[PDB]
Amino acid sequence: GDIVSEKKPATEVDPTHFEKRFLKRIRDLGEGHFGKVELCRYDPEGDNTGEQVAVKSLKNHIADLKKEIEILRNLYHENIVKYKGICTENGIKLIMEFLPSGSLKEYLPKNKNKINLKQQLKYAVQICKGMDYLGSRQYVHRDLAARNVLVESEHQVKIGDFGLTKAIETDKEYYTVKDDRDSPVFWYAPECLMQSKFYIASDVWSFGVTLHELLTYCDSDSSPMALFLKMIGPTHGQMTVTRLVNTLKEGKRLPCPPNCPDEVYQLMRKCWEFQPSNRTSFQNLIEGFEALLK
Amino acid sequence: VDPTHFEKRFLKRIRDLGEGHFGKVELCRYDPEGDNTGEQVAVKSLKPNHIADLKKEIEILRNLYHENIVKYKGICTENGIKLIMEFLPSGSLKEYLPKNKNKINLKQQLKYAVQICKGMDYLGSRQYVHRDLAARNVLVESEHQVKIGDFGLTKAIEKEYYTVKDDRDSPVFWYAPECLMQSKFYIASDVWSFGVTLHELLTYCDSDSSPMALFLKMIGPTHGQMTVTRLVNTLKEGKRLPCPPNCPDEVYQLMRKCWEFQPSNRTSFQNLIEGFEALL
Ligand SMILES: CC(C)N1CCC[C@H]1C(=O)N1CCC(n2cnc3cnc4[nH]ccc4c32)CC1
Ligand SMILES: CC(C)N1CCC[C@H]1C(=O)N1CCC(n2cnc3cnc4[nH]ccc4c32)CC1
Repeated sequence: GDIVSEKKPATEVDPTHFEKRFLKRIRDLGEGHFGKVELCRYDPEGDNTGEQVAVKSLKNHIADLKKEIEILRNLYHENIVKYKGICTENGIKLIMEFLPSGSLKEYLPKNKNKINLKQQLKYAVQICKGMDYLGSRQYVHRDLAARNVLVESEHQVKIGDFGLTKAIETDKEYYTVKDDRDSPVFWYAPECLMQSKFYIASDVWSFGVTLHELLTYCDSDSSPMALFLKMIGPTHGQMTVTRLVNTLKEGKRLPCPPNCPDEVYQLMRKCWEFQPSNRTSFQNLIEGFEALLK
Repeated sequence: VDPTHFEKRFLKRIRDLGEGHFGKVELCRYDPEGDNTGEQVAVKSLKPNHIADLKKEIEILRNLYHENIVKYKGICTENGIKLIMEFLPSGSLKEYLPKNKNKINLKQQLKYAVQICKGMDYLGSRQYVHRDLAARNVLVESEHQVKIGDFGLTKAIEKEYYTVKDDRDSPVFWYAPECLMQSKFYIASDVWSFGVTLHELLTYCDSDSSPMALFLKMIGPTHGQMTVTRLVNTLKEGKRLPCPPNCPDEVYQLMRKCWEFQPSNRTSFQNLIEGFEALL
């Protein structure tokens, strides 16, 4: 008889599946731990009219990127960056919505005239809401910093990278850190630096530092790293972290940002109690800021 | 004629003997007759700022007189200065022990331990903290005699301790918890470093059993900037270097007395001398 062929079934289109051949690289948006994010135009018509997207690719760690994809795919919150889809090659890429204003680290220095204290406190509430949503799903972020917070508009921010995000086991209080060589130490709580234990309260400490960055408009000369290095000394090399732990044990903290009212600084100080159990919660911070806003 | 004054024009560089913190030591022949018959000497000069530190080390060594402390011979003045010491051809215990295992038994290792303790006790009695006691800094005078051979980090105690400022190149795996956590160096901190030096001696300075290799296996070797806090956490938990192979429990128990978490609970050098002498 004639040569046989397979009956072709109805070919359905998945809007979350992005073809590699149409993902056209524009520029880098940031280097993460296992991956890197690039601005791409997904252009299936090949005429430079396609939608712009943020694409996360591996820089070995495919299992970690797959885990980050599955976390983000299932988060639905207005202050959390939107998952758009994937690009499958065993390799995989994470496709997200692109926010042209970029991160608060890039946005704030260029927009000081436009952003007053009231707008800074609204961003602080939005970061707390996104973080509380994450905590309620039993996740620890581990990388909350202004460079990871994106600007949706002048009125809206979104948490924008989940490269270090880990699930806390049910009925347990923290995640035990193994990979720590590239830890953002100047945003880390003492229990993270001393025992490699990450709690939801550890994310609250990182929020306090993120709030300090927002209030200083992310100026590089007032950055948490620049300020802590001036306090402890910048020539300690491998001894930097123990000197940082010793300074924190002594009760020393980042100073009140210029023009920051004491009532805002007092909420910031509640994020920095030495013991995780004595720290404020994200829900208590939302109430505190809302009271200062109205 | 000053016999402690060495003319630069007569010092012939031969080879390097070791790199320190602010300086480096070189083997030289001091040859004023220009016929290669001159005496061989160890010369410490600054690494090409820190002249004040080298001058301080020279003045410390010049005034130490002990059979288990390397002999000061003199200086070479240019502001510049070089430290002249006697040369020990057998070099350090780090170089000597791996090549002489057959010749050095437990009894000889315990005699070296007594000698290191005596030299260290002499230093402590002059109110100095060494801060760099390790097998690589102990020289072999002969099969029967060792001498502490570098004083690059040696500081006078005013008070019970010296507060450390320059610490980026700290030999962390030889350091007591108070040094790692608070940058405070006591005489008891030198006792902790001696315990680690004793472990090196007992393992014949083999690189695969070195205090760094053993601690890195315990804590993990991929922690980068987090290594020291992971080391502090392991020490806080009560974890210590294991008993060297073939080391009797009675020797290991003396070693463990150097490693009490609190400096005040640690053995003294005088108590270690008595302990080893009893075993000998
Ligand atoms: C994770 C940390 C270690 N790195 C340090 C440099 C910025 C940060 C990063 O890699 N990102 C990913 C890209 C982000 N980004 C910047 N502009 C963006 C615009 N749109 C975006 N959509 C998803 C991410 C994203 C954007 C900033 C945070
Ligand atoms: C101080 C530490 C950080 N360094 C790491 C390498 C060895 C050590 C050193 O610089 N020295 C100085 C030279 C010493 N040395 C080696 N053979 C020697 C032979 N004779 C010597 N007389 C005085 C020192 C000396 C000798 C060993 C320790």
